[PDB]
Amino acid sequence: MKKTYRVTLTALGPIFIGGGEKLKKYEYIFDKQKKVAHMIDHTKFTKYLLEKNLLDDFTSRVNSHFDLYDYLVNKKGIVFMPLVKYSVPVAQFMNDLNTFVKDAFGRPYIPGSSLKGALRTAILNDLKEDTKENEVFAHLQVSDSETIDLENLKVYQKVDYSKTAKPLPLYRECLKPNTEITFTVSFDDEYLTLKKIQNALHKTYQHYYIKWLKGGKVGETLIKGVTFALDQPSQNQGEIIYIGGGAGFVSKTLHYKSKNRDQARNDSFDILKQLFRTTYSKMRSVPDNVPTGKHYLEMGKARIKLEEL
Amino acid sequence: IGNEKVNSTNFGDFAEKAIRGINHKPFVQKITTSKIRGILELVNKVYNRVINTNDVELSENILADIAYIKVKIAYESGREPVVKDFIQRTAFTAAITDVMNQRTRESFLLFARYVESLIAYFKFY
Amino acid sequence: TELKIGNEKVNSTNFGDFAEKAIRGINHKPFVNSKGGEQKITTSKIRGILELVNKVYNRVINTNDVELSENILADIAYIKVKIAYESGREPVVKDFIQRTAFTAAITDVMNQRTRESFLLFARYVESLIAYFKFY
Amino acid sequence: TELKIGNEKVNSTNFGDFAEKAIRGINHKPFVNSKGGEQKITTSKIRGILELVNKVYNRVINTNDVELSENILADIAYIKVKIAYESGREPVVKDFIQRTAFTAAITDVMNQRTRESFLLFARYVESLIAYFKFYGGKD
Amino acid sequence: MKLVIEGTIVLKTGMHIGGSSDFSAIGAVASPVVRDTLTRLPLIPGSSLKGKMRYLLAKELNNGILLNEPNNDQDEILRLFGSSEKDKIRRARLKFNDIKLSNLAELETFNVSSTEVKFENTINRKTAVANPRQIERVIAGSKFDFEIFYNLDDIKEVEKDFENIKQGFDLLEFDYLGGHGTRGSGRIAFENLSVITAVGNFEKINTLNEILGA
Amino acid sequence: MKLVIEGTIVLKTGMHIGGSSDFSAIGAVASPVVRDTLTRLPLIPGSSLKGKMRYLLAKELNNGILLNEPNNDQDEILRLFGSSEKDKIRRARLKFNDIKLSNLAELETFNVSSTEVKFENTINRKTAVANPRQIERVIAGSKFDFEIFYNLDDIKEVEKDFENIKQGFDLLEFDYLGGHGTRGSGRIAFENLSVITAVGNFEKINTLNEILGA
Repeated sequence: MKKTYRVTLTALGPIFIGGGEKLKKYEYIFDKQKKVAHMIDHTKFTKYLLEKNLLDDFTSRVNSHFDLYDYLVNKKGIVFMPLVKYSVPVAQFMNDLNTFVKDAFGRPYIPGSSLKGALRTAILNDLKEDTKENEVFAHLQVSDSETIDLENLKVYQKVDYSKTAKPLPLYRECLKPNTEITFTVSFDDEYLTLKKIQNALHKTYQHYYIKWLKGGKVGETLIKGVTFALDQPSQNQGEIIYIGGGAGFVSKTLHYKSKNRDQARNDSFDILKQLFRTTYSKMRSVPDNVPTGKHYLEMGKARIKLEEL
Repeated sequence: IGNEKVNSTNFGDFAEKAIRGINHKPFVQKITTSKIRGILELVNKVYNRVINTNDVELSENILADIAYIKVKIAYESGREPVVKDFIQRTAFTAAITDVMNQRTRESFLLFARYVESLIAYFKFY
Repeated sequence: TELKIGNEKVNSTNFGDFAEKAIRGINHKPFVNSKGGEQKITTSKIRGILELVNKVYNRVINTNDVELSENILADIAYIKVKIAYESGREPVVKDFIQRTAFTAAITDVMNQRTRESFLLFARYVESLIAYFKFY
Repeated sequence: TELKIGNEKVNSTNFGDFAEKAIRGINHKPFVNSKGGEQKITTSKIRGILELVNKVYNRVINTNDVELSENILADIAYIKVKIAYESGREPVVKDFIQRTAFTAAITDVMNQRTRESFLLFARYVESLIAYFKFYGGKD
Repeated sequence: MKLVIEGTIVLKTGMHIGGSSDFSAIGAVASPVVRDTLTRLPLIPGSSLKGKMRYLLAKELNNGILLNEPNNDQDEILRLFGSSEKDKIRRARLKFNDIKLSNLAELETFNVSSTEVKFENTINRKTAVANPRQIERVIAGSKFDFEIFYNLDDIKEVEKDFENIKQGFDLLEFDYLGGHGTRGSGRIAFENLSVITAVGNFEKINTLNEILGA
Repeated sequence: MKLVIEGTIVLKTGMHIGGSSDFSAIGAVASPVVRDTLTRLPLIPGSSLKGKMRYLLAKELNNGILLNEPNNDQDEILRLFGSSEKDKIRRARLKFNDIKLSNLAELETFNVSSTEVKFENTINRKTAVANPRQIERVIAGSKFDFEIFYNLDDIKEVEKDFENIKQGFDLLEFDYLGGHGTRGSGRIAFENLSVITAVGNFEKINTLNEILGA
């Protein structure tokens, strides 16, 4: 009855969440060999382009393509940069950057609904047909995170891997690894306990690793294949939830028991036949890239601590 | 309540006739429902800013955001030809210049309802 | 007070029977999704249609004058375009509006911009709700 | 001046008898609700039906015209669609509107658009509330 | 005599609340916050805080199980929040008011507006199809000054009634106020709880502040 | 001699009041506010204000304990608000009037209509199912110019009468005027309170206009 906790999220891999913003190739982004990406605040830039060469700077900003990330703040006279919001480190190996969820004060935070949906996917490993009218999650109350600092962010570039680590032109400002994120979570003990959470989380992670991830890891292990080695059997303590920073289809879907290869072939047919080109099982996973050398960490995997009150 | 001949009580009819003039006489692959949706997701943030705003005369920051909407729609117009086809065929940038030429609240609300009606009749067809 | 829909001038009195037979038309001859399946319109979307309509009704009942102001006409055409969007989303809602001719009624009320026509049209939509919930 | 209820017409001499007979049709065999138990309609819903017809009754009695106005008939058909709405909400109301044939009487006054028909229907409904409170009530 | 409970409600999360008669747009926020029409200030209804406080107290004063009508509660709730049983109608000692925003000057001193929009969806577990939504919450850090009136009608139960009022406040510190509160919004905290009298001098008025200011 | 008590009732909260006498649509506002039938702009009935002010003075002047009938109040309450006792009856000195919404120009200057719709609901405790209602409140800040005639029968009693009237207005400033008051509606505030003579000149109009304009 009303067991309040303190869920502490420690990001092992990169954590990215939501945002509703798609920052373009030229829109407020500058990266060079000093490896920072300043984001310029929104309306101050155009109200400062009000007071100097208005139509000229509008024409320059539309017709300086295919180059505006550094080109028009270096050969025009916009070399001064006081219009930043914050700096963030980057990761190569080109544009359309996505954005971490912020409040109106601009501090990043994790909404409690994302963690609740992640825990819902963790609990629904058993009873996959847990219906529209569920009664467990009217009592499982999750709350908002602490507004974490602006130095736990670093811009990553995602990579997908079947036979070579193919670069993709998607940039997302994720969280740094080993970032401590403080929540609070409450529920009634008639329907769920913390031990139920722990065995459900462990069941979800072991069913994700076995029979789709490790069975596709024993295949296609090459000189770019092998921090990131196993991370399951060392300590099962400090369990893992995935927060949806592009984790993939397998993390979101959950019809596991007892489908071992039926799951793989149905997933392949469902994803491939309706969207894009058709290949063999398995399709791919999604690590990240950060140089010098790319480290290949999996997105969303984190650590979980529960302490009472 | 001008908004480039678009009266307050006929914005839907203007958008409906404009998009019947879109899907008849098309260009060669068609227009995707994603780029018009990006136009809507650019206009709706300053729609959210203006919809709760008290005073009649708009602020500098609102028109500055509207200007960078012009810069952005010019960016996808210069990048893709079907986009500039949409901006000249459905009188969008004329409406935006009309918004920054009136700078009244109901002008931007009428303009937001017009681009809203554009995407509504794009879903209808 | 008159409201011509498709061929039928509905006046201030026969809205209930016409909404009743319009709902009874969709029953015993329901929509097919083209997939083969078993479909009909939900109650949440039809009551979303009503609470689109009723956002103007409870402001019209402030007004005594039988001439509707142009912002109310803007809101009524805005109801029409949102109904156009929601009919564009799913073919079930589109087939509902095509069968129970909401589009014709909303064109008639935008044609004759008077208080009585909108009150009759709101009564028609409300009776459509009532006979959908009754049947 | 008649009002076809099912097929048994009520005039101004034998409507309260059939209202009491309909109350004893609803009482002594009440509505089983598919949960297992038997329920009867609450007093607030039935007085809502009474004030629903009285919003027209307040505007009918103060007119001498034996032909009903177009605004009055509009509200009578609106009463019909509203009663059809409440009958679709809970079936305990539906069994009441079925056994005390409210929709058939309200169609009959909707057809023969005369003031005496609505006055007879209003006295029928008022007598029906009366026998609801008298016979088998909590008071 | 009549007592006024004046305090401040600081928000620690969003607290989307209420529904409006205003239209939405197609790609925009649906279900905006309930606001005052004149000032265009975001608002906490007196009904919302009263209902949530009554649910939190009635569940707590009945030890956790609360599966009854609000006229089946204990009498030390029913003399606070009223009752409408057929025979023993108890007039409520508490009179809640609509709680408007109070620190818009502070938020425009910190150069932000009074509210945000929050992007959300649900995911299906068959086809991984999404269904986006937007919800308009008030930002965290916005205060809400209120003035709850208390009918001082009996002097023998005012101390334990204000103990009950403080317990209802502190149970509301542990639980959301309204809207999508089970998904991480609506966490509220109370600041500067105090009691003053309407007209006159209540003799036992310092120890009521000792109950609230605790 | 006849005096006219006049002032203004501004609303700090919603103040839903009264009932119609009007049909309601299905998903729409149940229980609309009473409006003056010709203009159909919202109204404060004089009966509701008389009933609440009489309740407050007869409760307060007793000691704070009121369980009697309206004809068993104090001699002061029966002097002002009238009585119908069978033998020694009293004429009501105060004649209340129906009170119309006055500052519609100031509410249309803000481009908002005079009545809003407050979306409320109840939650079942047993089955966790909801039940929404929509009620029509007036908007806050919407003034209500009023005037009340005072039948001046004896000079040696008018000052205590006006002190008690001001006490009733100050009591009414700390409660609601009608409708769902404990849930955050109905809170009023009296300002611009003044007293003028209907015809002729009262000997002491300065000490009476001092009391209400304190």
